[PDB]
Amino acid sequence: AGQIQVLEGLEAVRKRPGMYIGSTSERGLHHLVWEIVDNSIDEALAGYANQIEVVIEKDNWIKVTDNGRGIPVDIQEKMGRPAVEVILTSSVVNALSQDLEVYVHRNETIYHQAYKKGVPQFDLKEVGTTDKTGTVIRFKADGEIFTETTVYNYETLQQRIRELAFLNKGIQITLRDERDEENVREDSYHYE
Ligand SMILES: CCCC(=O)Nc1sccc1C(N)=O
Ligand SMILES: [Cl-]
Ligand SMILES: [Mg+2]
Repeated sequence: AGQIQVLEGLEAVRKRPGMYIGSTSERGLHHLVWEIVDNSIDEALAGYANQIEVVIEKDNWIKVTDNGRGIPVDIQEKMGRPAVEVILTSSVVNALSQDLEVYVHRNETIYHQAYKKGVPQFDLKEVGTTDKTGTVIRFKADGEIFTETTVYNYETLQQRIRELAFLNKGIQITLRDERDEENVREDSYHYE
């Protein structure tokens, strides 16, 4: 029933990414991180998260982790599908990613799903157990969309992360660049 409105949202985002993110250039690539990080910052504003970690991984995957509630997994009556899957299939970031993965820690369970260009590659599954709550999102910007550059710039991430931790007092926000195994760089911000 409601599966059809989700697929027009993806085509739209992907024909006119600019309308959603400003550009398909370097600046838009970095907007993808800001979208995901803002969700984690809302977990902390809600009172649940206090730590957010942003990692630039090998082959320019971005990994964002928070220790908030974990995205819900309960079945939605209208879609018939887990809440996380609904949430992530209307995500601009996901649409503009050749690959995206989620891990949710919730209900003493670790759940996993992956997507390409916004489309679920398999059903939500329980892959492990946990005594923490939170959410991990890893995504790789789509080279068929980001046809100029899919390489992140550390100082641009660093700059904004620091401003965000300064604005949002009490949240520990860490940035790490792991792309060169031989020289890993980390900056961790925590105000008050
Ligand atoms: C109780 C609702 C929690 C939720 O939707 N959280 C979301 S939606 C997308 C990201 C995240 C996150 N990082 O917690
Ligand atoms: Cl749940
Ligand atoms: Mg948003």
